[PDB]
Formats: sequence, C-alpha cells, structure tokens
Amino acid sequence: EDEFTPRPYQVELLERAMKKNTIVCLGTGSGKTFIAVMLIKELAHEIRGPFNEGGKRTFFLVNTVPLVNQQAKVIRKHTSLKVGEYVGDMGVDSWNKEKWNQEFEKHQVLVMTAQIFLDILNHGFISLSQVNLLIFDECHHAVKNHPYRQIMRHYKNLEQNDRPRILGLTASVINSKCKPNQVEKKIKELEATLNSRVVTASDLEEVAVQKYATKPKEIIVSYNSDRKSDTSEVIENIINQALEQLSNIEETSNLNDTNSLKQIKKVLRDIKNILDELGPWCAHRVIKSRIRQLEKRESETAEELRTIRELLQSIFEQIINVLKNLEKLQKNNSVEFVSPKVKKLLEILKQYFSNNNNSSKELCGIIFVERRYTAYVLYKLLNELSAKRDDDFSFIKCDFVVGHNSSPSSKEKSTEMNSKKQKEVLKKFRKGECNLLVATSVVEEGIDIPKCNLVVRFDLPKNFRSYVQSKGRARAKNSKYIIMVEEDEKNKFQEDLNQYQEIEKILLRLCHNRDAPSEEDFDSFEDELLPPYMPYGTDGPRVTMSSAISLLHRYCSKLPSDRFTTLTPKFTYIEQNNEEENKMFRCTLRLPINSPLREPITGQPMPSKKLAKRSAALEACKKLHEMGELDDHLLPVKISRKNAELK
RNA sequence: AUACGUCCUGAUAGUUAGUAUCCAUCG
RNA sequence: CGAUGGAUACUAACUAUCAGGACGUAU
Ligand SMILES: Nc1ncnc2c1ncn2[C@@H]1O[C@H](COP(=O)(O)OP(=O)(O)O)[C@@H](O)[C@H]1O
Ligand SMILES: [Mg+2]
Repeated sequence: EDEFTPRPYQVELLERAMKKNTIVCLGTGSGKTFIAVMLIKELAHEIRGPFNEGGKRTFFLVNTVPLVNQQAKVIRKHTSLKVGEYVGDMGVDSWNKEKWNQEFEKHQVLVMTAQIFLDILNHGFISLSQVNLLIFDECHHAVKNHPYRQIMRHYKNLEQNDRPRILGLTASVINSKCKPNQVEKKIKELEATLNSRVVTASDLEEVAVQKYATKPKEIIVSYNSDRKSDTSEVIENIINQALEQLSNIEETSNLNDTNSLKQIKKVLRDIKNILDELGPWCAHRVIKSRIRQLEKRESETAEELRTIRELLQSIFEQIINVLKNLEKLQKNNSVEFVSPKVKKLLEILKQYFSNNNNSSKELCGIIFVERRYTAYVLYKLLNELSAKRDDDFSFIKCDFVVGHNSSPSSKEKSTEMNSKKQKEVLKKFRKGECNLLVATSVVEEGIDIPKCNLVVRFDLPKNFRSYVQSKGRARAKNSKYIIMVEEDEKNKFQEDLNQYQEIEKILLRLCHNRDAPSEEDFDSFEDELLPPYMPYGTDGPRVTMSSAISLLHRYCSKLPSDRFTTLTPKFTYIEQNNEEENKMFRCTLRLPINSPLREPITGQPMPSKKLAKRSAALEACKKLHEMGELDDHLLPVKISRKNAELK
C-alpha cells in the first residue's frame, strides 16, 4: 500500500474542516481528494451502527459518469470501509423499497450522481436525518436549477440538531464570465447557498503548494481562414448554387413534411461547413457516410423525399466527379487540399515532434473540439494520415471520447460509444498506448489525466472556468499551452485574456480573511411560488413542480400502446391579461385515449408559460393520484392487463 | 447659455420572453 | 425519441445608466 505521509497544510485544513463546515479552495493537483479521504476516515465510528436502529450513512456525489468509478476506486483502495457504486445504466429507478433497504444495509459508503440521489430523496425512500456526511464535488455548479440546489432546498427544512456537515471541493469558483465587481456578489451567493465558509490556508499561499502545483506556458498562434484553394472556392460557389436551387424548390413546391426538406438543406450546409473547416476529402467522406444513410432510408420513403434525395445524390455525384480531378491523395500530396488551419495544426505537431525526438520522454497530448461529429471525422483524418506511412504521421496514435446517449429502441446514432468501451478507452490512454486524444468537454472538467506534456485548443475558450481548467489540465513539468486565433479575433482575445487574468488575481486576493456566512441569506431566497403536494405530511413522499412533467411523461410512456407510436400529451396555451394588464399565462392539456380520465385538466394562471405547464402538471398528478392508479409511494405503476381487469 | 422634467434615437449593464445551435444527465 | 439541466449566439420586451435630438418650466 502507498504509505502516504501527511503534509502540514493537509492537517491544517483537516482541523479547520472538522471544526466547522467549510469550502476548500486549492490549486489543481494539490490533493483535495486526500483531504476528503482523511475527513471520511476520521469519523468512521458512527457508520458501524445498523440501519434499522438508526445508524447514519455517508454519501458522496459527483457530476459525470467516469468520475463515479474514478473516486470510488481511490476510496476503496485507501480505506477499509465498504463502498457501493450505482449509475443510471442498470435501471436502478425500477426498484422497490425492499431492494433499496438491502442495498443500504450492505454498503457503508455510497457514491452516485446527483439526479439519482434527488430521485431517491423525493420519493421518500430515505430520511435526511440518516445522512452522516455529504461531499460536494465541483461545488461551483450549484446554480439556478441545478440538482445540487434542489438537494440543498430539501436540506434547509431539516432541524439543526441532526444536520450533517457540508464540505466543498472546487478548482474554479465562477461558472461564467463575470465583471470584476460582480465577483463579490457571485461568491457571496455561493457561500450563502452552501451555508459554509470558504477557507484558504496561509501555508498554501506560500511555497507549499507552489512547488506541487504547476503552471504552463502560453502560446498564441494566428491563422487566416479567408484564403483557400481556388478549386475549393469553386466548390463553395457550386454548393451555394445548389442551396439556392433547394430553397427555390422548397418555396415553389409544397411539402408534406417541410421539416424533411429543411433537414436536407441543413445537412447540406453542415457538409459545406465541413468543407470550409476541414477540406474536400473530409467533405466527401461525410458525403459517402450520408449516402450510406440514404441507402438505409430509401427502404421506406415516399416519392417526393426520394426524388429530392435523388437530386441531392446527383449533387454528390458532381462533387465526387470534381474531386476526381483534384485527387491529391492519389497524388500522395495530402497537405495541399486540406484547409490552411489543419495545415497549421500539422505544422505545430511537426515542430513538437522535432523538439521531442531527441527527448527520451514519450508523447502525450490532448485536443479539444466542440462538436462530436467534428471530433469523429478528425479522428478518422489523423488515422488516415498515420496510415499514409509518412514520417511525420507514422508515430501518431489517435482516439476519441464523447458523451453517450444509449437508445433502448434501435433509432441508431452514427457515433459509436459505450460506457464499458468508454472505460476501456480511458484505461488504454492511462497505460500510455495512445499519445494524442481528441475529446469534448466531458473529460475537460476535473477528471485526472496521466502525465501530459501538450494541450492544444482547437476552439477558443467560452468562459473563465473553462480556460482555467484547460490550463490546469497539464500536470507534468515543462507543459505547453497553445490556442489558435483568427486574424480579426486577436484584439478581443487579448482583452478577454486580460479580463481573465485580472479576475484570477482578484479571486486569489479576495479569498483570504472572509467572514462566516449568514443564515439570513440562506433562508432569504425563495423561488417555489406554490407549495408541493404533501398527502401524508412531512414524512411521506412529495411531488414538486420540477418533476411533475417528467412524472406525466413517464406514466404516458408506461401506457400500453403500439411500439411505433408514443403517447404524448397535447398542450394548449391560453393567454390573458388581468385588470392590471400584466402578461398572465395559463395552460391546459389533454391526456391520450389510454387514460381513464378524459376531461381536460387546467391549472392556475401566472406570468410565465413554463410555470403554467408545471401547474397543470401538478394538478393532473394530484387528480390522477386521487383516482387511484398511483401507488403508496407516488410512483407510476405498470398497470398490466391483469392489473387493469382486477381494478 | 445652464439645470430639471417629458418624448424619440443609439449604445452599455441587469432581468424576462422567444428562437437557434451545441454539450451533459434522465430514461 | 422525449424530457431535464448547462453553455453560446440571435431576436424582442422591460428596468437602470450614458450620449445625441425635439418640447415645456425655471435660472
Ligand atoms: N501523501 C500522498 N501519497 C501519495 N500520493 C499523493 C499524496 N498526496 C498527494 N498525492 C497525489 O496528488 C494527486 C492529487 O490529485 P487528485 O487526487 O486528483 O486531487 P486534486 O486534483 O484536487 O489535487 C493525486 O494523484 C495523488 O497521487
Ligand atoms: Mg479536481
């Protein structure tokens, strides 16, 4: 076992955390996870008690899916306490009370995402008085209507005697771009919501964490996009003519599904965009993928859509015919036809490789792109370049990771991803078999990465926190930070960089010597304009306007009907103005035919339409529970045919 | 010539509504 | 394939500030 040795600032922070509820602000790579580990290990005596006798339990909450495994492995390795792991893949929602009781009895420490915790707490399956300790990972995401805020709202009503301690872990404080003056208001709202005092040790400010923390060097690379191959510009003109023709077709010719031709035009301008950003070959690859999808679709299509698809097929035929003239890949010159920006990226990678060839240290690099499909086509492109056998591309290993949206029905998505495959790719990267990674914002936040030397930003950062975490993604010594900037964008980029640097400076200076939060601010905010539905009182399960729409949609999904069609409530909106002439909104909905209740349900009026939908949802839920379909714990019941006949 | 008040236009900051796109969870 | 959450961009409205134009009053 590792045989860790405590450091003075670690114990200094631990004593303060034990004394009072606090929020930890530390630089990246410092080891706040170990602070949480030690704090958990110190208070392990209470967890030994049985659940039936009131023995409390300690929870851990995290944002995304891979972090669930990441933190759980650390907590299992460094402690003898038993831990449990649950995520939404195994369909934990369809369980009943007894199974949850057994799971709670088995495990002492539980780690899950926020939504599952909220779903469990709302249905009355657990009592907040049984929580020993709760840990907030990435405590800067608790804003507006985030699930963290709803869990806090649940926490507020509990009596102070049995309230558990609250501890916060973060690397960034402000979620978005803020004015230098508004930073105080943002941090005040944060510490008012969490009901804890953010702390900063005098030790971490001086030399202590400075040696352990790392800072990269920043490089600004300018590029121009107006210049492009003359043939490529000819192709863009051709697609402009084609889109004009398609728009004329849409305007002149009636369409049974105008959204279908809109989809044709929009996938077209997507293809034009890929040509602009990447080049003709990648555009043709997307074109052949789309023609494969067209072959899939042509099995079941009507005459008009198939005709316009045939015309667009002729357009791709013309595009490929023109591409045959400039088949530079067949001429073994792949550099020429690609976009200049990709050329600049290739040149930068060549410079890095020429620098590191003498270095015995191996290569490790991360690439950030906004769009999943863009990352996929980029991965294909670098894979092909490596397959080209050329010297500067032979050593390149490329992989991609994106968010997963598993479909129970077929409804196939072109992108390929699986949670098991996700963890396999992650461990493959950790072993070091892959050096270059192209990823979206899934891995951008908080997840530890192996020793990396280079981080390159394909796209510009969007807010302060994204810039901070992307800078902190590099952990090894002598790291590199590179951002590409368009020629006309450099002034705004520089001014935003100055704003970010001054924001970081004032954040560092302001965090020291701040007074404890005021509970008057904690009970000050109130957004719930209506009380929830409490049939059995405080103990029994409740339903809040936030979850009522999801409840109705889930129950409608559970209705016995055809697989092809989905029963969806029809929403009718009524606008009215009172004697005050303010904008009042009121909603009304109708259940499908499978509902025993047929009369439309209406709700109270209020200025916003979303609240009108929520009010109608809550009224419908209360009426449906009154009818008797919903069970004791207010969850939708799969009323089988035998169940319907018996009732 | 100035200040105040009212109206209009333009810009900035905040709030609200709508629209579009993207990402992440829930199924 | 639906919902929720977040981010960005656009539009519209309201509030506040500034600038400019017009009118009334006072100095
Ligand atoms: N006493 C210790 N023994 C072993 N490793 C340590 C010790 N203290 C810090 N570390 C290392 O420091 C790193 C801290 O990173 P992490 O645990 O992800 O949290 P954070 O990113 O908040 O610093 C860990 O990877 C851990 O290996
Ligand atoms: Mg971290």
